[PDB]
Amino acid sequence: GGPVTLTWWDTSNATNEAPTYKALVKEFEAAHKDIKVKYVNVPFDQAQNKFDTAAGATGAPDILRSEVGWTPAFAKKGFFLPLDGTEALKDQDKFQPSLIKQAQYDGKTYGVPFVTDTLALVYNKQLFEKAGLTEAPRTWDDLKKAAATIKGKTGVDGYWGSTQAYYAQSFLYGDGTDTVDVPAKKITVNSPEAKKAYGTWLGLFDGKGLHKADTTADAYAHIQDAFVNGVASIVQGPWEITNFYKGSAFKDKANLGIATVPAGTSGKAGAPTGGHNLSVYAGSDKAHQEASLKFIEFMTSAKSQETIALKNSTLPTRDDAYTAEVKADPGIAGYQTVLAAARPRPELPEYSSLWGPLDTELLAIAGGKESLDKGLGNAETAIAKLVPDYSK
Ligand SMILES: OC[C@H]1O[C@H](O[C@H]2[C@H](O)[C@@H](O)[C@@H](O)O[C@@H]2CO)[C@H](O)[C@@H](O)[C@@H]1O
Repeated sequence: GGPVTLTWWDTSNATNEAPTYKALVKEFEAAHKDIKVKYVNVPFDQAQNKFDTAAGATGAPDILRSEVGWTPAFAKKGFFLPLDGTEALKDQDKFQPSLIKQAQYDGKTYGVPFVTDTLALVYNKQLFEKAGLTEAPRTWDDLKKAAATIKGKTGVDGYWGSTQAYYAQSFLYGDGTDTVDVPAKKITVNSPEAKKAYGTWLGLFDGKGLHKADTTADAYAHIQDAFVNGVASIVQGPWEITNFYKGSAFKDKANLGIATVPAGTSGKAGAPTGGHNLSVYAGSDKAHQEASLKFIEFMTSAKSQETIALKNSTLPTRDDAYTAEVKADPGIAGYQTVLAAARPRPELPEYSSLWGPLDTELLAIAGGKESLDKGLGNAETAIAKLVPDYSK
């Protein structure tokens, strides 16, 4: 009869975010001797499928850094334990209520808001200043023109957009639409507004200053390597702030300009809301569940979140965690303003599963393998399988 051996499957950045969390794991083990936590970093791309496999069978973890979109999905699948009336939610009033709504499923909370974020048009102030530009482009049409001016002046590419569906979601919000209509229940991916929205996204690869699409699976890493070293601007979240400062372009932290994503035909801009929630596995024995409820209370404390914000530059979920040290950081202050345009996700557990087919079909459209209506038509049929309550 020794201590309780827990296992936390972390999905954060292994270089920037993991060291900060590995330090908090030791702080909990130092204060609580009867509990031991086994740190395991699982790549984000594989974390959803790996947990879905393990949760039903054996080798499942006790705690999981679940994404805000996977929490209602795994809560629907019965893998997560409900945290209503537990020591993990002792400070339920301190968190943002909108983030507690994302963790909820069928009127019951299955996760504790750990971190939060949204995409934002990050840019290089030196290259924009050298190109005779003061402010960031307000619309997608201004971004196309701004890139050609930056290319003509400096000779560096003005913009390199991501081929992924999560990043392409900002265009649907820009043109006044979404992937699906939940109240009416209908697939709006092959609709008038989506065809135009994706048409604008597809148009941002071709042009002077605009970098062409990359069909590789690791395209994401090329977009960081380019922007960190010095491409003029990209659409990215706050989790790469620490990664940006490591590069040669952003030695000066003030050089990193953070503006809201440009708007479309709707007038106002829009970006997808994200983040992660800590959630306990229901199949674990009652001993490990009680020990895990204590870990989440500590990990989502005012002290821990305030520390995490200073190290990782990620936005805390608690309102009390925003001190002057946190507000003084350029990154956090810059992303708190763009958070105004972050569109919350609707009450649909399969909403995140809809990006799966889109990531495949959009990479075909961007790569020049299929036409625009070809891929969107296939995505509309592939989406209908995962959610047949629409129809098209
Ligand atoms: O790709 C969409 C995805 O982006 C963000 O996920 C990050 C996350 O901050 C960390 O786990 C990081 O280490 O890697 C992920 C890479 O995507 C958002 O946090 C997430 O909501 C969104 O689905």
